[PDB]
Amino acid sequence: KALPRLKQRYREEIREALQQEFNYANVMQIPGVVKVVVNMGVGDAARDAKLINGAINDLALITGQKPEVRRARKSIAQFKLREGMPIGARVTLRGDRMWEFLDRLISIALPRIRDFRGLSPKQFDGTGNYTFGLNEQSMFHEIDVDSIDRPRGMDITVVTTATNDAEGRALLRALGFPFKEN
Amino acid sequence: MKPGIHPDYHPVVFQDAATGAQFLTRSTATSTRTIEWPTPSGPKTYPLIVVDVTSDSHPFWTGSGQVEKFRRRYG
Amino acid sequence: TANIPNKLTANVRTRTGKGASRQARRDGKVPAVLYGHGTDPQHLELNARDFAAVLRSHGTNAILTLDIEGTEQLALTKALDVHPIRRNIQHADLLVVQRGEKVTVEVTVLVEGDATPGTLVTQDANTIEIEAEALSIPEQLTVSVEGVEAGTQITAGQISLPEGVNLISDPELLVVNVVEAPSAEALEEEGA
Amino acid sequence: MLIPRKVKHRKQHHPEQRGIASGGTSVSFGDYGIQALEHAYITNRQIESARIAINRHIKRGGKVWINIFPDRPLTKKPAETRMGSGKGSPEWWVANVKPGRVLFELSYPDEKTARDALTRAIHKLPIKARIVTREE
Amino acid sequence: AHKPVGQNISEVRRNARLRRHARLRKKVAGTAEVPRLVVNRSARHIHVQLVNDLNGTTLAAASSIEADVRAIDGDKKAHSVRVGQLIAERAKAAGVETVVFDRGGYTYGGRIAALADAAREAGLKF
Amino acid sequence: SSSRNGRDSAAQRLGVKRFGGQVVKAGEILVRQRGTHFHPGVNVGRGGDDTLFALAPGAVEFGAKRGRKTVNIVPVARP
RNA sequence: GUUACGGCGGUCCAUAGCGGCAGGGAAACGCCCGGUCCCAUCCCGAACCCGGAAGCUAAGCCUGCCAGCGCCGAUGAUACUACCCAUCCGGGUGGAAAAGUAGGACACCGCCGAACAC
Repeated sequence: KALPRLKQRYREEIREALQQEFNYANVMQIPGVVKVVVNMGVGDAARDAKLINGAINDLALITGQKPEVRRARKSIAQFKLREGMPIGARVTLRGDRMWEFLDRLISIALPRIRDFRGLSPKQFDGTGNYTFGLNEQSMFHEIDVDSIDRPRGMDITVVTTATNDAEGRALLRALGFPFKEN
Repeated sequence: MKPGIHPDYHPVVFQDAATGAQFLTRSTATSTRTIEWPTPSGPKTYPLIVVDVTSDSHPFWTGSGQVEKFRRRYG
Repeated sequence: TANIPNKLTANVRTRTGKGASRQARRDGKVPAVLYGHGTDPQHLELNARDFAAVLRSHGTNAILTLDIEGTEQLALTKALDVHPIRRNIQHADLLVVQRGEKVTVEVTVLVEGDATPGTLVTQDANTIEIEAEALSIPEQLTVSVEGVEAGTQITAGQISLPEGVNLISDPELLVVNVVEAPSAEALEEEGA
Repeated sequence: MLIPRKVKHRKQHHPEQRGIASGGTSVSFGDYGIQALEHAYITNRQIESARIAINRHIKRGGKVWINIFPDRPLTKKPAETRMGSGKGSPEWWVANVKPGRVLFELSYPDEKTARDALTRAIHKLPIKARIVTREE
Repeated sequence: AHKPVGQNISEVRRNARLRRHARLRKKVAGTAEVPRLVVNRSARHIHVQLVNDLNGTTLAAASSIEADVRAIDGDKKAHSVRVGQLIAERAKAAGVETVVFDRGGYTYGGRIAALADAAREAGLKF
Repeated sequence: SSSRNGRDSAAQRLGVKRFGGQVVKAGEILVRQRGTHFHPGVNVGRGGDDTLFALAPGAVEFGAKRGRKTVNIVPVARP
């Protein structure tokens, strides 16, 4: 007994508009976002093993779920990197929590970037999966932006059952990502 | 989701402090990260969060040398 | 293409084995095999002088009008089995042929070439794969190289054909490469 | 000079000199070739001598292919040493050459000069050999 | 001229099931006096067999499709329970008391486990 | 002036020991081997060192089971 | 018995695979709706698990087509070889490859269950 904003919108308008654009036979062919992905590469694992915990705490406060700590399966010593050194955190988002996260991101933070002209239409890949990146976490009001001791940027990537970049960009437009309309 | 608890999950009302085009919806943002004023926008009552800036208050895609001047300025 | 399919007396074999075959080669015959969609593999002995006359005359792929057991038959030479040193002909496969069939073939080009002075030719390939009719296989794909200059990669899809003959080797091939000609000082820096 | 840049095993048995050729019994890339008749081990220096013999007999332009490469070493051991006490070090590199095999291929227009050149390169080698045209 | 990209989870789930079922099958055996109890599940209904892997033959059978088993009203679990009852009766008619239990590439628990536990209760030795 | 080579390891007597057709008792050793060149089939068991042995008497059949050479044992006919 | 059905298996395991084309959804195989209950994520009801049948055969799957990517593959000859003859060379009786060729092949078989029927 509840509905998020973007999901109600998705089931109302966007499916209709893509149908009226691309004319699929079955509606099962309709594109739909599955999951959302978050990652943070600490990179100074061999110099600060504590920024890892810092990033864990930030993403906790940001996404409302305890992250995963991705280990280094290979040992490349030109970076000090050794088998099992924690280099980064990672979180998966699916469902109502995902739609809420996109609502927050599109409505609070991305309208808080400094001189946001536009996210490119060219972060796609093969079929329409949008892989962008943030330099700082100085933007989410979710975050306690008084306590941060360093910039700890991140990298986001958005995956969809779309089959090509045209359908991907069209769907993400209907959903309200500020592309550079070109 | 599972024990080894995550942050807590409660609703939120993001009150548009720009032009009054507010938002309100379930979230994982709560004791964790919420503001006072439990304002019911709906059949129930739940926390509120002043929204210093947003979309409809952030000019962008979704929101809104010269020689002919030189010798305009230089007469 | 008014071919005269050469005629040859062939007799079926009594004994099929290495000893018999060597005795045959020694006597002055050549063993041979016949098959196809005949689906009755016949084992023959031809006569080597006559066979060599036939080949030297009409190229290697050269239809035959055989005489087996008094009965006559029609065949094509699909494959030869040659010795390296002596350069005899040890054995010969023969594909039966009805008239009007499409069988794939592999013939030889002929570089009729007189070039510019600053020019040299390089024949990257001799053999090109073709489908044609039974009685209508060529002997020599004549390719002409005159008036041309340095690099002119004669592709395979540039040769002139008969009417009703098709190229089946890919048209990517360098049949010829017209190299910029060497220097007497370039001949010192090749293979050292 | 011809040598490999590295071999995995730098002390090998002596190659065999038994049997006839399986490949290289057919001229490939030129017009006028050389064909062996015997069994022999042909080294680096021989082939250098031969290619130089050919290039100093055509002298301008016309190409030479070497279908052989000395990729099998042999081991001398230092002088006046009683037998035993190991296996000597590689010093010169051979290619085995079975009868029927083709070594060289020329591409020069006139058969006169070409046949003569190949003969001068034959007289720089330990084997009886003969000259080949690409024809049947 | 619309065209897809790759694997659907139906294919994934299917071939993973076959993968782990023929993993498990290494240890399970078959015989006419100790046959294998295979189960083949779907979301809606369920099927089971008694198998002799010496000849790849079959001795019993049951499923939740038969109207007499649909005459249950209760949960999926209760359908499964009555199925276990029927197969116990049928097996012990055709002359099999002891068996093994192949979970067929599925996890133990829920409908599978309630089936098997009903069968253990109603007499089969496993 | 030394040959630093010269070592070697004594044998282990590996390979097949009971070929096709023969009569074998129980617990008898068909093959000794390092890896599972030959795998078990029916009425056959594996060891620690990937040796094979018989679990039931009978006679041999080196057959394949999905590309892998197996070893089996079949019932002798009782006299 | 039977159809473009499902499931469990087998072949000394690609003759069975990959890719392209068309085509099917009665009961079933499915995908899908949602996390109330068992149960679960090194975070995520994504997976596993649970409760149902709004929707679609789009995909999976099954059916036919394409010998194209791969595979299979002979006869005969050759290499090699056992034995014997033979003053070096070479040869005879028997055995017999690899490659290549002709070709084959868009699998076959068994059991139970359904649906269908006398």
